[PDB]
Amino acid sequence: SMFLPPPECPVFEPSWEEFADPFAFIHKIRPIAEQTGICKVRPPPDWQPPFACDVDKLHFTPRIQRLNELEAQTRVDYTLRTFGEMADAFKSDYFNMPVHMVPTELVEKEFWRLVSTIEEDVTVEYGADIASKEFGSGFPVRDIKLSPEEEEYLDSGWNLNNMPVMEQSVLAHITADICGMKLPWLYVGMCFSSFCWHIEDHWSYSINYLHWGEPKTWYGVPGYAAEQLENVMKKLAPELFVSQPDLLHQLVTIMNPNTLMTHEVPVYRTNQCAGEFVITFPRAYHSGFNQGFNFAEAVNFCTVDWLPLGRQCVEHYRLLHRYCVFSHDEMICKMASKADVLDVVVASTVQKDMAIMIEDEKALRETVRKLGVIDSERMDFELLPDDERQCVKCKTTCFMSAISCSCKPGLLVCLHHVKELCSCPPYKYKLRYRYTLDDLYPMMNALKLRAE
Ligand SMILES: O=C(O)CC[C@H](O)C(=O)O
Ligand SMILES: [Cl-]
Ligand SMILES: [Mn+2]
Ligand SMILES: [Zn+2]
Ligand SMILES: [Zn+2]
Repeated sequence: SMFLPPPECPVFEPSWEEFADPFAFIHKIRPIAEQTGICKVRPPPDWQPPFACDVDKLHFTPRIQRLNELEAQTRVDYTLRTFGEMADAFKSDYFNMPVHMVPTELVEKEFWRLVSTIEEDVTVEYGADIASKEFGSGFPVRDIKLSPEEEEYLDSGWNLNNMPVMEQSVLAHITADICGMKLPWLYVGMCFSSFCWHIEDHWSYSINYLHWGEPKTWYGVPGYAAEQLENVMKKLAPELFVSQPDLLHQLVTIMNPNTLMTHEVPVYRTNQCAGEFVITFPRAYHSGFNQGFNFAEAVNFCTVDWLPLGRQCVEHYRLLHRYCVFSHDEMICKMASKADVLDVVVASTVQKDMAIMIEDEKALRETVRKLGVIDSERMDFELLPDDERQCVKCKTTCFMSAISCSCKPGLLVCLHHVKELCSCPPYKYKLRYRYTLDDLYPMMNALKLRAE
């Protein structure tokens, strides 16, 4: 009746030994956790990264949030103290109770009541920003003079600053600017502040640590059910599914998990408490809301497990005409070009993706030659700003190749949209390519040698 909580997602309590290597652990829980999309990880009892910051010197500008189910929201001044004061007073007055007296079950039930009730117009506020000098990681980082406890945690795989640039990770090697994606984000929550249903850019993993404060309630959907969810959502809120002019205009919304569950989309929940991690798996839809004043930190990452999905995702983006954050092929080639220093399991996995890339590229080039594109010239795509190498048609970031015509200087189409560049006959076109097929096979061989 009214709200029936989804079943609980998996909770893991790894031993210190399991905990020692986050990517090993994540790979271990994956068979379980990918069936639920999200999972919760409680570190060993004594893993306690020290949090320390001055609540008066940390400033941020909060996002205002209206709480209306199915209403469109776009995906992307207080001190921490003054936000906290506002946040505690709001929750306190909302329930006419002390903050720790309010049951999580009640806040949840009430959240889903208020977002579906037209007459209620509750607005809340929240902080979401990347780690910067004005607002840094809640984890220890090298710079100033650090206490021995902070140095214990400096190099932790679970220190979310390290997670991106570890070597079982794939996003580390990217030389392109993807700041929004490899740098941790800080989230300052208050009661009912929420994050709308979404999946990560390029279907990456995400990992979220709640440093302190009241819990964060999560809903997650396994990756296999992503399209199922999107279909449900498209029916109830087609506005969200219109073409978006860029990445800064992605539309997202609050939606009751019971709605999803009614439509046979599997949904799981959890209350993430302070000191606990939540991990989201590739293409796993998730949303939730904060129970009260709190402070979280999250970052995207990509394992070798993810590489084929990363390629599928970019294909999926092309079909949708969605902008890419980075070129997946450029990342693959960058890694190939560093085959000798790559981890060996990484090298082996990159090699397999590269082989598909090359075979696809071979077929695409044969096709455009048969269309009468004859002229060609090598081109260092990675030197162009992203906005100068997006396919006119499908907006994909070009790297392996593109078609240009002197008729339209600067414009490019990918080899899927040769027909979409201009009205000139194909013999006026140039195939611009990063590598000849003959360049590519030795790059792949280097990987094979490294993998042995
Ligand atoms: O905590 C928020 O406000 C959003 C969390 C984000 O979706 C994540 O992947 O950690
Ligand atoms: Cl409402
Ligand atoms: Mn997320
Ligand atoms: Zn295209
Ligand atoms: Zn032309």
